[PDB]
Order: sequence, then structure tokens, then C-alpha cells
Amino acid sequence: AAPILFWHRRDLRLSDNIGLAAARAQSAQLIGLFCLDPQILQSADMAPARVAYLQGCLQELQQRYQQAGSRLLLLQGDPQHLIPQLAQQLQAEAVYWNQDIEPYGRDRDGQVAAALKTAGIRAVQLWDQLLHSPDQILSGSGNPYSVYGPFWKNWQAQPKPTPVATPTELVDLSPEQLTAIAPLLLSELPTLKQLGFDWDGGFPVEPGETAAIARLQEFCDRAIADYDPQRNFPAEAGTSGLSPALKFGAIGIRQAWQAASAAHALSRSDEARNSIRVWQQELAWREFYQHALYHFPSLADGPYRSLWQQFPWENREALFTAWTQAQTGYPIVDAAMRQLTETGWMHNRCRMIVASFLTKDLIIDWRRGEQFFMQHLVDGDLAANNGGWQWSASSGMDPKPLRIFNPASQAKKFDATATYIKRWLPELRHVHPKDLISGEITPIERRGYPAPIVNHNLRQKQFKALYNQLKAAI
Ligand SMILES: Cc1cc2nc3c(=O)[nH]c(=O)nc-3n(C[C@H](O)[C@H](O)[C@H](O)COP(=O)(O)OP(=O)(O)OC[C@H]3O[C@@H](n4cnc5c(N)ncnc54)[C@H](O)[C@@H]3O)c2cc1C
Repeated sequence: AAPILFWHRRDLRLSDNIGLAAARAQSAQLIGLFCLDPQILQSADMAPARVAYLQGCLQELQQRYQQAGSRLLLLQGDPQHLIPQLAQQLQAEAVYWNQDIEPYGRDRDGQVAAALKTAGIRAVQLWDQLLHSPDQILSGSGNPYSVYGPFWKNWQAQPKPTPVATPTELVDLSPEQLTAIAPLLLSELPTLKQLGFDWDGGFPVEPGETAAIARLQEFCDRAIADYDPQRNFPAEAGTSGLSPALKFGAIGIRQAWQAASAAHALSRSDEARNSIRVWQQELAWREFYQHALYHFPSLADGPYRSLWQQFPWENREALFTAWTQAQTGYPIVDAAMRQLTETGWMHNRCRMIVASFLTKDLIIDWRRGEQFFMQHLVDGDLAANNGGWQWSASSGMDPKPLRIFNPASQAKKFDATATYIKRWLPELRHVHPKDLISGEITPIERRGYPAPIVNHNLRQKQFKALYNQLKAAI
């Protein structure tokens, strides 16, 4: 026969899926597939929490396909070899999938498509994870943006796309078809343990399309009205917690935008309206960094701006280790690193703090931090993670004047009652917020909690010194 294969990667859902929907309009004999790529799975940069969330999403996706009328095929190996072989064995009319913004995915995709074309099989690659593709947002000169402000002005004025239809009444493969591909398929979805991973720390939102959709609806029904200023406080559960759902596409970007938009239209309060606009802004920042990675792939290599490619990083391994173990001696920093390693997620204000600390205070090539985050974030995303770390030094997009966060000021400002500190550092619940914020804790009262590993004031001067010396040297 002539079926269409839809290749899932970061769009683990059946609803509001551009590529899937396009494929369904061409054929009801729509068969989904997912390929466990060893280059990604065996990577030292893969986070156990991310594999757990992923596996959970795949489990639901298998059911969704089964309920729709067909199935989700599972494979383990090199994509440019296995996918074309599968398509050929199935005499596929075509293979569809949604475009990636990352160097690895785009290179791989080019190879799969070329392999498919050689086999005379049509490959269709459409945009799905962004409200607007990188090619849609350009300046009057037709160039990409490296400054947020102007990018937002353009992005904001663009007509927003709406959710597409969930495919239904699919036609499943026949025994003869199944026999032709048997050798390329895994008999069942491997469990996290079978893959060699273990995770028991939970998630910001349970895995799966259904849970993602439920969270979006719950958030936009209430919490979103207070997004601003609730978003600023790690102690408050003021954010959506949809990050992993967006990274793996458990939820569609158009559904997210539409839900927020409907909440804005339903609200009759100025403050709520503003809170919702602010949340929508977050989605814009998301596209700013994804577009940037797409337009400037070298960003993924490390410090982007020339000056920073030459920064004299001290790189004291011991300080890094202490940072990764939440033993810096800075309560606000340690409480954040603990939440990360224990739950695979961290409040954005905290990511900003620990990143600033690692780069400015510990003076360690921020790539070590970017890597550590990727090794632990359930929402670990190259575009966003790299954007965040380039941000800790203004070494990439949207650069700002040299600045160094003062852990104490941030803690006092965003966790005034030290509620968040105490939460993730229970062995310090007896200490007074006052001291947990200043980071000056008396030895006895400090019990086993380590003392500050660096003197902020001395580190601050050291960093500025190196910066200026290099700035001048240039
Ligand atoms: C050093 C550092 C590293 C980061 N690492 C990542 C990462 O690997 N993966 C990840 O998706 N985000 C990253 N962020 C951005 C951010 O912290 C999160 O998206 C956020 O914590 C997710 O929680 P939420 O879903 O409740 O966010 P909400 O506040 O509810 O925001 C909704 C959505 O907007 C997007 N978003 C929000 N903040 C930004 C932003 N600053 N940049 C890009 N997208 C944004 C996310 O997709 C998020 O789910 C990083 C930030 C820093 C400073």
C-alpha cells in the first residue's frame, strides 16, 4: 500500500500538530513513529529526568495512536539509516515531520530527507513548535534580530496562528506490512530502567499530552491573572510549570497562545490583563532564543561575542564541584541547586541567580554550567539554556552592560522571608531569614552547612579586573 509516516521528535502529542495535521489531510493511513537515537540517548548531556518525562509522553502517545485507528512505531538506532529503510519497506508515499532549530537535528534532517529522496520517497518538513518560524521574522533589511526589543515589536504585530485539527479515523498497518518492517521495530516501549536510567524526583507537570492540556487550562483559568508579579518569587508557585511540556511538545504552541489569549479576552481587570500579556511575552522570549539559535548556530559553541571568546576563565574545578553539589555556602544559591538536582526543575529567578553566581562569582567558563543544567533539567533546551547562560555574561544575544548579581540582594529582593531557602535547605530552618539572606551564618548555628566558598566582594573585583584588563588589551 501507500501509507504516510509521521516522525515524532519534540511533538509528542496528537493534537494541534502542524505536520501531523498536514499528513492526515493527505492520507488516513497515517502511522506515527519515534526513533530512539543513540547519539542523543547515550549523550553525557542527557538528563535522567528528561528521559523519564519523555518516556511518559511516549506511553500516552502510543495510546493516542491506538485510539485514533493506527499505531506508534518504535525504533532504536541511527535515524538516517533506519527511517529511510522503514519508509522503503513500507513503500511510504511520504515521511512528514516538524522542523528543528538545533544544529544536530537540522543536520540529521537534511540527511534523512536526502536519503528519502534517493529512495524516491517524499519528505515534508513543516514548522510546528514556533508561533512564527525563523524565516517569518526578519528586519526591514531581511535580517535576523540579535536584540530583543525590535524582535518583540515585529513578532507581536504578526497575525497569530490557531490550533489545527486532531487526526481521527486512521487506518492501521496490515500483517503483511508489519512483517515487512518487523526487523526494524522494538517490540515494546522500553522502560526507563531498561534504558539504564532512574528518576524518582517527580515533575513540574505529569508527563503526557492530557496532563499538559490540563495544566494549561488550570493555569490560564486562575494563576495566570497574578503572573505579574507572582512570577518573580521562587517561593510562590506563580509560573505554569509547562516548560517540559513545551520542550517535548506535550502541548501545542498554538493551544498555549490561544488559551492565554482567551483568558485575556475573558478578563475584565487591568492587572489581570497585564499579567496575561506578560506571560505571553515569555512565549516571545522563547521564540527569540530559538530563532537566534536557528539564525546563529555557532551560539551553541559557547561565548558568542568576540571579547568573551577570550575571557580568562579561572576554572577552579573545586568551586564548580561545590556549585553542582549545592555546597557553595550561599543559601539562595544552594537551595536552588538542590531543587534542580532533586526535582529536575528550577524557578527562573533562581536559574538567573545560580548562573550569575557560577559565571561572575566562581568565574567558571559558563559552558560547564550550561552542561550541568542540561544534565539535570527536565526541560533542558539548547536554545533556552544557551540563551540563559550567554545571558549570565551578556556574551550572546541582547547584550547588556557588565553587571554582577549580589546573591544577598537577590535573595532579600525575591525571597524576603527566606521561605524558599528554608524549603530546600531544611537543615537551616532554625536559622533566621535575616542571616540566610545575608549568607552570614554563625558556625555553631551553621551546623554542618558549609561556609561561603568565596568572598563575593573579592570575586566581584576579580571579575571586573579581568574584564577591564581584557577590554583594554583589545
Ligand atoms: C541559566 C538559565 C538556563 C535556562 N534553561 C532553560 C532550559 O534548558 N529550558 C527551558 O525551557 N528554559 C530555560 N530557561 C528559561 C526559564 O528559566 C524557564 O523556561 C522556566 O523556568 C520554565 O518554568 P515555567 O514553565 O513555569 O515558565 P513560565 O513562566 O510559565 O513561562 C512559560 C513558558 O515560556 C518559556 N520561557 C519562560 N522563560 C523564558 C526565557 N527566559 N527564555 C526562554 N523561554 C522562556 C518556557 O517555554 C516556559 O515553559 C533558562 C533560564 C536561565 C536563566
